[PDB]
Amino acid sequence: HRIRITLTSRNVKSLEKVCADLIRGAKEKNLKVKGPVRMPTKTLRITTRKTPCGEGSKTWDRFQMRIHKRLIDLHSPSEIVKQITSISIEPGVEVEVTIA
Amino acid sequence: QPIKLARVTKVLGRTGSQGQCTQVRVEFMDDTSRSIIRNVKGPVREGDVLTLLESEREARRL
Amino acid sequence: GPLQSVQVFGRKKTATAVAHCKRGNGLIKVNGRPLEMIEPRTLQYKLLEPVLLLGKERFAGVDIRVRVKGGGHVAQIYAIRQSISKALVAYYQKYVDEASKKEIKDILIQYDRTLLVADPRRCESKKFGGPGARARYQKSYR
Amino acid sequence: TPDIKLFGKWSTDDVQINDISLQDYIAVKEKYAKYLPHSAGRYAAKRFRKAQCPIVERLTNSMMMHGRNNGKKLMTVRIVKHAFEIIHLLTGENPLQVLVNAIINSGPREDSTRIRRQAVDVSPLRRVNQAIWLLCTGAREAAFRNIKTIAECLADELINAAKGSSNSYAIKKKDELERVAKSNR
Amino acid sequence: GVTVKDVNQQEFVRALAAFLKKSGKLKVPEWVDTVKLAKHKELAPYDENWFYTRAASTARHLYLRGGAGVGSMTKIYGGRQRNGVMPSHFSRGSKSVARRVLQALEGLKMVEKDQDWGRKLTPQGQRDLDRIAGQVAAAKK
Amino acid sequence: GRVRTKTVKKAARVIIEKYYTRLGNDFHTNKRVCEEIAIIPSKKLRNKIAGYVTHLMKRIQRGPVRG
Amino acid sequence: MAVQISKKRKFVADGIFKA
Amino acid sequence: KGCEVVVSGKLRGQRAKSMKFVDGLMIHSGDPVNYYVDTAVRHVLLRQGVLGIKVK
Amino acid sequence: RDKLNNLVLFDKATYDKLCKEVPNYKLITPAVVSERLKIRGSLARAALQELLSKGLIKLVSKHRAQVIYTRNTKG
RNA sequence: UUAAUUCCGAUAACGAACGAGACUCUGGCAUGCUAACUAGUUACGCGACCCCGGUCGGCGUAACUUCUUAGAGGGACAAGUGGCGUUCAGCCACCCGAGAUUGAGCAAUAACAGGUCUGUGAUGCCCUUAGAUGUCCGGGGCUGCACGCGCGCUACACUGACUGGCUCAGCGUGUGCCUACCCUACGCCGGCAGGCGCGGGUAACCCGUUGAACCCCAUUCGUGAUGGGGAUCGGGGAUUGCAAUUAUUCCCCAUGAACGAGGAAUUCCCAGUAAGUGCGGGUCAUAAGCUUGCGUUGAUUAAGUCCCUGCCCUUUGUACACA
Repeated sequence: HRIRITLTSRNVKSLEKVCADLIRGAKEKNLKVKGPVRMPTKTLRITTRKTPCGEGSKTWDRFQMRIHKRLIDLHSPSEIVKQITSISIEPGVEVEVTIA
Repeated sequence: QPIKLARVTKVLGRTGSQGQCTQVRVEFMDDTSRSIIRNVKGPVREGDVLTLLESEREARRL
Repeated sequence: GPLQSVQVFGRKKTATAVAHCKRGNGLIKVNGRPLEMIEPRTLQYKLLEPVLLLGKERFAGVDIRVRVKGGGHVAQIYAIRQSISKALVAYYQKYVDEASKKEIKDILIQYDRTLLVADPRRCESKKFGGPGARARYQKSYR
Repeated sequence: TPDIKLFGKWSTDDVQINDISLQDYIAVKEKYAKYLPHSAGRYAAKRFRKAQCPIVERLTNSMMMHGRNNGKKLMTVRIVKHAFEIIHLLTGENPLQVLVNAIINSGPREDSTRIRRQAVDVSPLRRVNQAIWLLCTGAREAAFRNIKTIAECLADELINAAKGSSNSYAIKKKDELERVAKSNR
Repeated sequence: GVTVKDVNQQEFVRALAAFLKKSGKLKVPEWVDTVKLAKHKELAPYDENWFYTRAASTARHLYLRGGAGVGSMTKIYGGRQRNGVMPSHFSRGSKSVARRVLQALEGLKMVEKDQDWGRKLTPQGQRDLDRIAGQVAAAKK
Repeated sequence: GRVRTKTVKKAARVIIEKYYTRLGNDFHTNKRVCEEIAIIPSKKLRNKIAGYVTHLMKRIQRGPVRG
Repeated sequence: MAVQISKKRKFVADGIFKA
Repeated sequence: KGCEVVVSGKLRGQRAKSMKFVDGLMIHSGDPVNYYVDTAVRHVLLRQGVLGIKVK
Repeated sequence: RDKLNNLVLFDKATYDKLCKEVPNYKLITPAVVSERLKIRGSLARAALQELLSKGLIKLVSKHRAQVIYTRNTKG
């Protein structure tokens, strides 16, 4: 019963907590599990000038966006995960639940 | 006319239109007791040797 | 008896070089071929310096198969030279006395401290308003 | 062999630097003897670290000059090996005595400066730095638009500069850089 | 014995070219003396019998890194393009003449076409790279 | 140019004044004696303060400290 | 949706819905 | 803790202007500005023209 | 101003001077032989193959862009 | 005294605050911690070849986390010694060390008749509104060329240009709402540019171990304006597109100009820096001589001054205040 809670997020320190919760509450029912397997972070990037024309010296703004991923791997029934997931998440992160 | 060396004992300061020269108080290694201030190009440290062409000259202190 | 598997690195610019010391015959080699035939062929003495200083006595009971990747051509000859120096110091610390470990360390740091500690240097980035890190495009008036 | 490292294929024993005014910054024998001139260095650090670097290495750095040349250190070790193959055959000396004799005769004892004007003395570190630049360039402007090779040209800047003959680009620059300093004092 | 990796690889491609001329079943093209090696050249190859040197180089590259198609063999011998008054850029080798080298060695059972992409070396053809590795090392010492 | 702002020396004499007993000469120990009691929101600012302390703790051993 | 988009493309058309 | 309030446009003239009402503490640089301070702007269309209201 | 009308091939005046004078010199090269004896760059590499196959000269170690030959040993 | 109105100290002022620091992102050190079939390598069987060993990016799943990714914590503070100095406020030299100043963002009070109504369903006033300056459709133009300036790209060669052979990167990018438009392995038909099929990728999963360039090894050129240089210009052929003429880009032949290192004047730059070299996004049906990014090779010189251009504090002098 391989199940994969793949967490994608923009937040470094709300993610941390939502992946913790899933592992705090797996070992009380106690159903054996893999550990937090990360992925390589992406910085998208856009650059632009600052002005509404072409006047002045040419200065440059540089807008980033670090986009941060986790994943954790369960051996458990999917009805057991209906309970688990819906219990307590937060706005910073959205959760996927790969079933097999 | 004589050609000789001279060893450094203490630097003074930094002179010349552009801060280009230095001014170093020397101490002789031919005779063990004589000295004369002279302007020097290049970058001098303290504890090194020079090689002159004429030995009499003496540059005016600032 | 047991085994003695030691696996030590040493970067240069943008590139590790993880060695693989173990008990066996004297044979050092780098991705299948020995150290005396890896191109280019200018710096012949760089790969061959670690063995001549310390002598061939240290490599009469140690087999090695070195790997590379990253950096460039002249930033991988320094990489594998900085690896086999630090791996041989690690292999003779715990397993035997330390009086052989420190007396190998006296030979390498006096000659070239780059053998046991890496250059922390790296590529300074480009800013706008010019080509590179510090140059600025040609200016003018009038 | 913890005693004698062969400089590529060249010895280090019994080298004669008769002048004590240049017998610290010129580093090569005994403690500062190696196989390659090529260097990761870090002499571009303090003020004076530069003096702690090998002198045959300095020159290699020096060679790689003018756009196309700039940065190709491998390729100008090339030049300097093949430059030490011709000094050994043409006269007979160990190269590392011929190159040491050419730096002391090439850089100036006095260098005119701008205070209105008056001449001034040199530092030691001046004379190394000047000489070497002044016997790279000399080769350069012989081997350009000409069938002679760089090895050979560079090998026609080090046999008649130690000699001090004043036909060379090294020793006639030493004639002019000091005569301007005798003019205005 | 001796292997291809330990033997000096500059002389190794000159050695197997003498063994290719020895056999006489390479299937050479019918436009060899009027073909340019890539688009990114000006003139043709200097060697008047150049198909017998480069038929070796396709074989001793597939020992190291197998499973290679034709495409990657246009990127294997990579090059520039000194582009007149405008700057230099990367230009891929050649589909047809690199595809002619694979089919030169396909009738003569050496490079079989397997799965996981591309060609490789067949077991009984990989042998004749390690045997001549002994003949090249018996006149260098 | 290692000179420390009034944010440092304000919070150093105000940490020597009360707890002269607990504190001392070691940099690596009062690094903990400055952190157990106080509120300090940066590790760099934590180290600047806890070592002028050691700079100021060796001056009580010679003469009377002003502030 | 049916055609299945990119996560980059997905986290950004989020931002423009909000604004 | 404090505040700053600028009003800019053509108040009482055929030329323009900008007022700048203030009191309390205010910071302008470094990290902290975002979470510690509060910025907003709204333009406004009177009969003559347009005014701009930098409330911070 | 002036030009190097250099010999592509050997004259009999410039062939009798290669077998006799060139082995006596201390450094035989692709650029010093082309100056003294008045010959091209493509000719001074085509002739030194015949001196070494016979056994009249002593080659040091050839580079892609320089070869050096010397005067031959006593034995 | 400081890089600093930065701190010591004095004091008809007292207690404050802005800017500067502090701070956020980044680069460099952890064989210690948390952990991995979207990442490794050892360990261990099976197959292939060479004469017990060696070599497999050929095939698998008995133990680990050094490599790889990225979380948590640590770590450097003028701390430890020696001289200098109100012995304070500091600083220069040496040991220990991964570092004893790594680079960016953010940024005050006073102003400018600086630029932008051609970024706006931000805007006053004025103009014009059916023979419209609204709007759409068809054709040209913005490139039109004696001359003058400004950023750039390619060389003038032998430390080279031509033809073969060997061995190494890093930032990212990728199938879209009107929107039609992706990145491409394998396999054939062709000198080339391409074409004719077949996959795999919403991506640490497929392109990809991103077989990148200068650099390297060996051939052939010979001091010639030459195999240096490659403008101009004739004839064929492919590809994007509703349309290529005023040649969109690309390919094959042929032609084969100046230029032999550029007078007065002049710009940028101190270490992984300058300089060379190549590779990605932007723009884009078609698409880099320009802009924003990354790695590779890797330098000579200096640790100074106020002479020449300018900025900050004080004393000084004015008939200037549109200075």
